[PDB]
Amino acid sequence: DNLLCNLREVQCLICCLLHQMYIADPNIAKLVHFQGYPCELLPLTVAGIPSMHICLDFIPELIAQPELEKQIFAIQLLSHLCIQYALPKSLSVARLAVNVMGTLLTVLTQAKRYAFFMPTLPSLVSFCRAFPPLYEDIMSLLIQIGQVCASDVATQTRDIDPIITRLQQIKEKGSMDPDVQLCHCIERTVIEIINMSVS
Amino acid sequence: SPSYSPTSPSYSP
Amino acid sequence: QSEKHLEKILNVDEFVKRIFSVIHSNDPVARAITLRMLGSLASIIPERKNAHHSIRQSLDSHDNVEVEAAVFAAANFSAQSKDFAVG
Amino acid sequence: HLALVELLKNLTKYPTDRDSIWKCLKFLGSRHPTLVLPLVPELLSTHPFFDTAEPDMDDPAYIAVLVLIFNAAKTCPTMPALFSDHTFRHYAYLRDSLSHLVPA
Amino acid sequence: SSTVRAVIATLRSGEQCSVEPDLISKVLQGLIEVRSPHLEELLTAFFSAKPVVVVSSLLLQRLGPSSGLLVDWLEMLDPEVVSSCPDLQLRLLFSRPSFRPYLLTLFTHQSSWPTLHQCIRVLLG
Repeated sequence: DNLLCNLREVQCLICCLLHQMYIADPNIAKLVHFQGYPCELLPLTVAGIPSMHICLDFIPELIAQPELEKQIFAIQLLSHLCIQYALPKSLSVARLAVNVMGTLLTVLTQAKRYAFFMPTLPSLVSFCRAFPPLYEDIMSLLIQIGQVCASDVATQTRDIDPIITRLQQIKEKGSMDPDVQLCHCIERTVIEIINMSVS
Repeated sequence: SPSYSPTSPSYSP
Repeated sequence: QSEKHLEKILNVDEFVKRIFSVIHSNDPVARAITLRMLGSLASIIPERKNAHHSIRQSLDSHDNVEVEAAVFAAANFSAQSKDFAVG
Repeated sequence: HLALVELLKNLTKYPTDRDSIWKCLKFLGSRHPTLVLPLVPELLSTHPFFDTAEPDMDDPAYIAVLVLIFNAAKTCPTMPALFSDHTFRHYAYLRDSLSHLVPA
Repeated sequence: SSTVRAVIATLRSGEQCSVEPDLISKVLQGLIEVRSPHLEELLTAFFSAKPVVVVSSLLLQRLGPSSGLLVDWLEMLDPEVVSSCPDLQLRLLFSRPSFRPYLLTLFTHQSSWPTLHQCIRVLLG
């Protein structure tokens, strides 16, 4: 049941070993996070390994990597690190990541925009949760991404046409178009941001 | 340092 | 191995402070080793309240080596201090 | 707040009087509880969102602040949730060490 | 004393026989009530060659000073805490005993996760 299972104890033992190994060599932690691991492990690694706060040192270096997967993983890792550690330098790296996403909005093509912004959009909810000063930057970025992604929805004919559904209520929490999926992801992320900030 | 939390008390020599 | 010679150092405060600084380490092994240091030094720092608080806090930790070291430190400090023993 | 600032700079200028100054702050917190309550985020350096560094224990200015705060929190249970985690740990430490000053 | 010495010799030499667990429970209860010094030997010889039911029924029933030996056996002959005849073990653990917190401390840390989950399901629902 994700808490009273053998998998939880195995995860704790592995997290303890990784904590010891990262203390013994932080360069191993830097190399592993440059290689990357599945993002399902990210909350487990951030919560269970206390020496994960040193990842904020090379997240500015990791987010500058040419490969898109490295930048996606850097943003997703900083997402959990800002929740775990709300540092002033964590805020600086969060501002850097917001600027990187704003720049990659205007650098990447439409397929690359989908493949980059679908995983990294839930990171903005955690960025807003850790740093309430980031509300203006996150909301301006979300307006920009949504207005960019509505335009190529209008470019091609669509099977569901989300422009008409601009007046929709709060919905409950497969072969759809990538642009419409990205529009729904933007709407979902602003829904979670507003729900988090209201609570 | 990886061995200390960022919120841990600092050591002043 | 040098328990009889550590009663003649007389710069107790800064020595114990620079050992005690790595009770705040996130490593449970380092915390356990420091608890064993405090229990080893309990002859020359009785009624040292931050050591008592560290033993009390580490007795409730989730790491087995840290709890065992806290038990060892509590056994040493209870022998050398009655104010530690009563709580 | 002015009384606390003057007591703290007296503590800096004369560290021998720390027990008397702690008694002063115990009596000030215990008898002026509602007035200390809005002052708490100004005394404990509690950022609204940043995770604050744990203050150095056994630093006589910081115990003096905590003795004032905890004695104010004894008679007013309205806002004891303004404490952070390390302030609760320090509350346990002062209850173990300075139990004649800090109350339950 | 003579009969328990004879039974100890018989179990040491010979193999098992018609057990009749009610008779074994009655004999162990009688030896507990008379406080025989050969009780540990008799339990060792009986359980060397369903003992879970016997020990659980003995503990569920005064035991006095002999309860610790039965608790040690229940810990040792039953490999888990609630694995065989679970109704008696739930009656031992949760019911309306002085040795109960020790059995709870065992069951929290000795039993497996499916057993703990089944226990909380039957305890709540």
